[PDB]
Amino acid sequence: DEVWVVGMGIVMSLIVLAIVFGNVLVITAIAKFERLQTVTNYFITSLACADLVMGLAVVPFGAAHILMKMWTFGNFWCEFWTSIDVLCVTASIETLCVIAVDRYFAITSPFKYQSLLTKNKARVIILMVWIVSGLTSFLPIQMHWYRATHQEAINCYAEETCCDFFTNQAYAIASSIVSFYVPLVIMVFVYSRVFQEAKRQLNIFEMLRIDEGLRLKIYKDTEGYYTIGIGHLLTKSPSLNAAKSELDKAIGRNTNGVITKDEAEKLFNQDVDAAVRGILRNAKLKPVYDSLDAVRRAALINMVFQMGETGVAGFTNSLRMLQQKRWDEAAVNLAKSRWYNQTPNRAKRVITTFRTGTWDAYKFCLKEHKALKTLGIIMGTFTLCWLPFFIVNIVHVIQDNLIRKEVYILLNWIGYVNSGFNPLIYCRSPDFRIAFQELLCL
Ligand SMILES: CC(C)CCC[C@@H](C)[C@H]1CC[C@H]2[C@@H]3CC=C4C[C@@H](O)CC[C@]4(C)[C@H]3CC[C@]12C
Ligand SMILES: CC(C)CCC[C@@H](C)[C@H]1CC[C@H]2[C@@H]3CC=C4C[C@@H](O)CC[C@]4(C)[C@H]3CC[C@]12C
Ligand SMILES: CC(C)CCC[C@@H](C)[C@H]1CC[C@H]2[C@@H]3CC=C4C[C@@H](O)CC[C@]4(C)[C@H]3CC[C@]12C
Ligand SMILES: OC[C@H]1O[C@H](O[C@H]2[C@H](O)[C@@H](O)[C@H](O)O[C@@H]2CO)[C@H](O)[C@@H](O)[C@@H]1O
Ligand SMILES: CC(C)NC[C@H](O)COc1cccc2[nH]c3ccccc3c12
Ligand SMILES: *C(=O)CCCCCCCCCCCCCCC
Repeated sequence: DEVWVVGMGIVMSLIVLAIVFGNVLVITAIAKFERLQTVTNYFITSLACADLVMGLAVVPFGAAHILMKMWTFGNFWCEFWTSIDVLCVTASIETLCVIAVDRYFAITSPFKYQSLLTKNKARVIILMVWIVSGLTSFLPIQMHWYRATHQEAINCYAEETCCDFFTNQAYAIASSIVSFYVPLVIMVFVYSRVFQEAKRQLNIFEMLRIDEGLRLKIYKDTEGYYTIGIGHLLTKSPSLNAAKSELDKAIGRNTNGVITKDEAEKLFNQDVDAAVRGILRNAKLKPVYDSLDAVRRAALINMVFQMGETGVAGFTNSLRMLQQKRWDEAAVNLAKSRWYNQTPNRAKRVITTFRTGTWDAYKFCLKEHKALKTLGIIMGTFTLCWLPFFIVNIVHVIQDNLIRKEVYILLNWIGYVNSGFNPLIYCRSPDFRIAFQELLCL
């Protein structure tokens, strides 16, 4: 009973520690490593700063309030502490909203995956975000627009040991809509179209990129022959210069064995043309290919890339079942191949593609798409932590006191605790994980 408040104190103290530690680690990693200095990571800094202020200025005094069962920091700090609280929550959802919009234009840009913003313009945005949040949060609280007019609230306002957030319904509705719901709805809508667009960008180039790997330097394939890009054979000759000679010939310049990713895509597309042509000539492969849809045509091409035409024509039973759109039966047979035994992961995705006729097997495989997922998790996690609390806001406007006071406080703390989640989610990123490892004397 009094023992538990020490124990509750310990837990809340660990929460405060976790928020401050992780977010300082995030802020440090971005500031210290030049690799992590992207426009996206500038917003992550704004997001991490808001969470940090929560862990320092907001959460500790909220904890003391609950443990001590009263406000011991006076009326001025109460209004100020309340203003900071609201600001940080407003700033976070606005920043998240900016990231989603930024990511949208980056992915729909001809110059792909980089922002339409210079590093300075991005900073201006961040500053503007904090200012708008400040205007939205600090102004109404210090102007006393939020206050309710009934007596009980007036007692609490006047009382120096009472810090309760009593509000008039006009504020409760308008504030929670402008601060939270509006940037929420935008963020959810916009980023959902970010996902669609990323899913759109999956094609045979990405498929072979994932299944085979893209090499910018001249390398030797398993057979010892010189190759480059996505399994593009340059020459069977043992001389390197000839492979370079062949490469320069195909590319159209002096490469010295190194090409760009886009040049590799030219070569790959160049190869695909030959791969399709050979398939249409092959008597055993043409009927299957004619019958197949575009997606499954890519899966077959993927196999011809790996095995050659002769190898693929070996699956006589699987080919006939594919031709008859008996996908599952074709999958059972393809699983029993030498091909599945040697490279099971690649075979699994190709076979799965044959089953569904979709790209749902080459999904969040690209490093860039995994990054989009991490940002998705950040947004989702925030939504789920704060939405219940913010629903109750509106619920009590309709009909007040519908929900117990301890429940409302608890939901707020689920919202508070969110500030500690983001640094942990960033460990999904390989770059952040490596940045963290260096920073922790590991
Ligand atoms: C309102 C009081 C209590 C807290 C002040 C809010 C602070 C944390 C806000 C105010 C202006 C913000 C910044 C505005 C400009 C940028 C530049 C960018 O490269 C990193 C983030 C950064 C630096 C912002 C995050 C942190 C920031 C400094
Ligand atoms: C206002 C009280 C309650 C909290 C203290 C605010 C501190 C933690 C905030 C306010 C201004 C912030 C900074 C503003 C400028 C940037 C530059 C950026 O490249 C790294 C983070 C950094 C250095 C911020 C980190 C922390 C920071 C110093
Ligand atoms: C009031 C309470 C929350 C203050 C607690 C401050 C703690 C969280 C601060 C104070 C000193 C900080 C550390 C100082 C030493 C380093 C090494 C650096 O390369 C990365 C950050 C790191 C690991 C800091 C992490 C957190 C840290 C331990
Ligand atoms: O057989 C047609 C394609 O073969 C090469 O690419 C293969 C390579 O032979 C093989 O060692 C490896 O396992 O797979 C790659 C592709 O996944 C050619 O040089 C391509 O241009 C041909 O289309
Ligand atoms: C202990 C209390 C003070 N903490 C409130 C939440 O942490 C933050 O709640 C909000 C954040 C941003 C805008 C907001 N408008 C509101 C209207 C009513 C209640 C909370 C909020 C609110
Ligand atoms: C490598 O980066 C890991 C070793 C870093 C050790 C730094 C020691 C920090 C001591 C923290 C004590 C501060 C407590 C502050 C409480 C208010």
